[PDB]
Amino acid sequence: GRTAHNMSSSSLRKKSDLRVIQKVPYKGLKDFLSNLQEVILGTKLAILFPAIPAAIICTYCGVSQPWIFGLSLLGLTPLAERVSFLTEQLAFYTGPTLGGLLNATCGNATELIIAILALTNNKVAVVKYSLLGSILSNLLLVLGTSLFCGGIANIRREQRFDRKQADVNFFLLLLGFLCHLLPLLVGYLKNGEASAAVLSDMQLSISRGFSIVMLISYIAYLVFQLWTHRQLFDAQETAVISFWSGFAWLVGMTLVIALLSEYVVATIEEASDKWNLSVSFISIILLPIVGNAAEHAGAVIFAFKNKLDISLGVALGSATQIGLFVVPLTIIVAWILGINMDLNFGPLETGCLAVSIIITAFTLQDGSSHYMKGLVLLLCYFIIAICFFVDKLP
Amino acid sequence: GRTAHNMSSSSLRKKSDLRVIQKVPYKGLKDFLSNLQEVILGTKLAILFPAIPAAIICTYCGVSQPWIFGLSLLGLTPLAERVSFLTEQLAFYTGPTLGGLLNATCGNATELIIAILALTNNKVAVVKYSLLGSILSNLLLVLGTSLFCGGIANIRREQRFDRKQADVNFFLLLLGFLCHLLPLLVGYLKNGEASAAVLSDMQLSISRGFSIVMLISYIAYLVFQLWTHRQLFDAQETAVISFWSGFAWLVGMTLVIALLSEYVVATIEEASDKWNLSVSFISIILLPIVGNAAEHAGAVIFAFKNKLDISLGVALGSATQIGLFVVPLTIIVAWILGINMDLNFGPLETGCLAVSIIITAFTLQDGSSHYMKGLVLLLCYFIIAICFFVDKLP
Amino acid sequence: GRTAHNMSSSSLRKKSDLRVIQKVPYKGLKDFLSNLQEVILGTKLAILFPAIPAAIICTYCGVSQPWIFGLSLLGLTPLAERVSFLTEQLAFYTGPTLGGLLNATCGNATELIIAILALTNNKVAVVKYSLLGSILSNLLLVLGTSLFCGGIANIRREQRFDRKQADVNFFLLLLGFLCHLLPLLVGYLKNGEASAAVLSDMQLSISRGFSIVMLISYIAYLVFQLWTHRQLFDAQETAVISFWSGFAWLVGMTLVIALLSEYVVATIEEASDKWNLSVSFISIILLPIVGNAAEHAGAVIFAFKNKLDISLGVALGSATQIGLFVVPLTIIVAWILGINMDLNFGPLETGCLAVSIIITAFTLQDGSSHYMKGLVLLLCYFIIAICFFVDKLP
Repeated sequence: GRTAHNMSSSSLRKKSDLRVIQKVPYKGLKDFLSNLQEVILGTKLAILFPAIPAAIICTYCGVSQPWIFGLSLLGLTPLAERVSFLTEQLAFYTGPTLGGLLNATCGNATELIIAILALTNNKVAVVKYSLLGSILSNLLLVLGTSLFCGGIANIRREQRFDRKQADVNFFLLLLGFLCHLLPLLVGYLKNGEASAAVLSDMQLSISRGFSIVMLISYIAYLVFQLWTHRQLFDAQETAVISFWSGFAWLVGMTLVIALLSEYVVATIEEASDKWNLSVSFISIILLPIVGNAAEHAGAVIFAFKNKLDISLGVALGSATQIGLFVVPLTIIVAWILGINMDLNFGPLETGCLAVSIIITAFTLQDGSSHYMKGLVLLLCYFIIAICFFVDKLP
Repeated sequence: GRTAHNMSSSSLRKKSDLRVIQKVPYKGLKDFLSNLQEVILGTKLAILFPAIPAAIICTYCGVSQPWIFGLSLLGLTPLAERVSFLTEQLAFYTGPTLGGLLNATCGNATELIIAILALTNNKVAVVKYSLLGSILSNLLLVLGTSLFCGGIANIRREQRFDRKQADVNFFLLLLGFLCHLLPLLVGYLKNGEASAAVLSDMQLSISRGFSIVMLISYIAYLVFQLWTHRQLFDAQETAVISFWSGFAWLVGMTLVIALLSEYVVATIEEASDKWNLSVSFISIILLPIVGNAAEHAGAVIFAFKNKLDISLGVALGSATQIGLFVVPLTIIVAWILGINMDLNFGPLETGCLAVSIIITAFTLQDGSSHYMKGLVLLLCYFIIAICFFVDKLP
Repeated sequence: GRTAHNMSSSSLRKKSDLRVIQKVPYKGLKDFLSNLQEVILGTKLAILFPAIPAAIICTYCGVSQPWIFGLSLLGLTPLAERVSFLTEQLAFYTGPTLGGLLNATCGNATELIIAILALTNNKVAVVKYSLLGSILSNLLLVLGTSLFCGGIANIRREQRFDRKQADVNFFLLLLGFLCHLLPLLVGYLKNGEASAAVLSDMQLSISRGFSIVMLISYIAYLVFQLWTHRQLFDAQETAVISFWSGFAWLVGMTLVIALLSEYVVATIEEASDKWNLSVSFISIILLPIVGNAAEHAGAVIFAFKNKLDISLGVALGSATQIGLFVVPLTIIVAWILGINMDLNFGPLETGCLAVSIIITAFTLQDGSSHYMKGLVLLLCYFIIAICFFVDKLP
């Protein structure tokens, strides 16, 4: 049996069989050209790989920073797909339990490296928008496109899913919303004869005590999902690359993601001036699209097959990891380094997170779906996108 | 098959058969006295028709403005019933699909003409209270009286409804609540070093971009309700007036509604002083009672018959039209004329709209009902009515 | 048939049969030593009864106030259990209907006497925290420990409850939340050119008009629960003490609770300084633990027996009585005496009450349970406890 993310990781794989240059005339370079054809050429997004050496040469030549920022997003779009592919090529050699533990802590690898490299460069605002923008993308854009495109193709058939597997995710997202609401309400307590230095050290001290509780709720979620109630999770039912070759490519792709994520962070303020876009719009709308490349194109294919237990397991499972594992890990790392970071996102950002959890919880509680459920979730994503397009706050 | 509003439009009809003055001694004036008896005398609210010529004569004689405002509400109470009756006397000559399109854009005719005539006379506050007061009336007063009066008469029987027909309405009302919450939160961003002229042009510019998205969500709702999923809407199953006579009375009643709606708008500030009532209380409590005259007395009769699919189709269907067709149409008309109008209702008004959608969504999600569900919705309407009675804000 | 609280009141009873000192050698003092062994020694919390005469002697000797406050909480912990035991020893002599009326108005006896004795001593803040802390304790701590400890012991069996008996409680808690939200939003209307004396008399005047509506919704709840829909409430199925002996002990225990509740109120400000704890933390966390002694240890035992209709009837039934009978009764008593008290708890307290009702309503709407539902409700209680531990607001 496979997990819900093993099924959806091989959705953009293209079978590449040259068998003319490599197979027949060669005798010695047979294994080296087989690993290279499988990993590099073996995808549907292989036209974006020349954007990786283009951004490195433009860095060491002196091209202006809006050109580097444009090419370093097209480079990370196939790299986030290969890392989310080579991990499931290790799950055949490790098993569905241990493979589900490497997938639960390294599923969102691009959203994790950006949120740390922007944290160490004192850009705490860019950390907060990109982590919020990855929760709203999975709840509204990835989930809305699945129920709308899979609801027009299957308009004459019957569409059902299991409620009990997806209700655990909305319980944890409401525990995470409480950890964002309460630092926001402390900052509106200025009537209590306390200065600005008193209210700011209270927001920082409760946000660091909340992050320990949020990590305990995610460790217990993994025991639920992998061992105690596995029976409703492996209801979905071979590796090509050898193990020690697949371990070497995974270290190689991670250093190139961590290299191109430095170009995104260092060239985001000047790319905002020359494009006349706010820094809040680029970080919350455009930048989470790079990470959700194979999850977004893997939950839609399993909606045309009317398997809506896989579309919900990818969309809701990746938003619980951002909200309760990647957000409270950033607070603990800032606790060690000594950087003032709390769970206060803002009044306009908390109100968008509140409605997005409530409208998703009412949509998915009868166990059936049609195309009108998936359109309301799309149009709520454009309302959020118009609001941060206009909000050019200097 | 009929719609849910065809069944509930003929609920206040009284059969008037004189057959002494008209039928026997006359020979020539037979058709003219038959249309006049059917339309004018053929209702249960025919004692309120002398209030229409009384308000016109008191206008041209010089009677003080609190007398004109009292009589111009009693005049519009049978006129809103005749327009909501003569349209369904055109649905027998047009069909259930085309007749459902004329009913979906002209169902709330009194709330539409008041909201435009008050807009062109620079009374933007009276527009915002009367459109909010028509959503809260349908969700709490019309829906609460149905489930309470139909839950005492049927206390020994079993009361059920179809959830899937009514869940589409609560998805759109949560999309509409997001378009009211976000202009409210921009006005609390005064910490971002922006003046009052900067925050006010941001509220106006996002409210005009939201209104295009709100109209697209209602056009797709009509395709859902009339053509794709008609099968759950015509589950409910002859015209008297000729077609070209019924078209002539519909133009005549609309001009008299548009005449008496001018008297309501022009005499609402002095009627507030002489009665010692706030302008917010008259517009949000008393004034939506005039429009919901046949919907309120048509959803209760079909609760004594234990047909709760018709009580929900009238109450929830008329609150989606106000919230997503009549509210965003007023923003587009003010965009053309050049009147500064946004979707900001206020902090006390948005908090009442938020709880009224949540408590109605939890009440109607098991598919059954009893009298205790309908009493909580009534007592939440009196809590809102006490709050705006005391709030006399100069 | 018994109620849901008759079953859970005798959960801490210990059978005490000496039969050596009393029974054999004595002939005259047989009935007096039988009532004394049944009431005093007949419990599992009988080691805390020496804390009652210790707090009285330390009062009349001159011991410092942090010592009296510590002993007067250990005294009230078995006294709240005996009063919640001797009332059900009167229900066998009165019946399940009249006995359910004495239990519905005297179930929370310790939270009622503290909220009045602190009201008459001008400590209105201590009244508002202890009444909020008894709603949050029953929804999160009592209900979360039941579903977690009864979900590990019954992990191989099937856990179900009846939704329709518990959905009435969440309808009334949302009617009560609206009565707390609207006085909070009037205090943020400072832009309307009104002074501080105008906004404060508007909060007081609507809070006294809301309390009449909240009491009418609870009287109708008792008619629902006891007479009209009793059939779903007595689905659960002998007294030892004579009636006129049990009436005499009930008057005696009430005067000692009302005596030790004076020591808690008079020694709470100096016990806050010498312990370096805020007055908000003691009143909202530590002090409601004293009242929920037999309800908390009576809903867990019936979760090991897989009878989750009794665990929900005790937890949710005691939070509706606090929120809609004990909170609006305190406003009416302050209306008579002339003490300025409204339903404004505060911005940080209203946001905790809002999320606690929503996360409890989504958890209990499929009719089944497991251990992961009960852990999220526990960890939401610690997030609230960390927030008021740090909030030391002078």
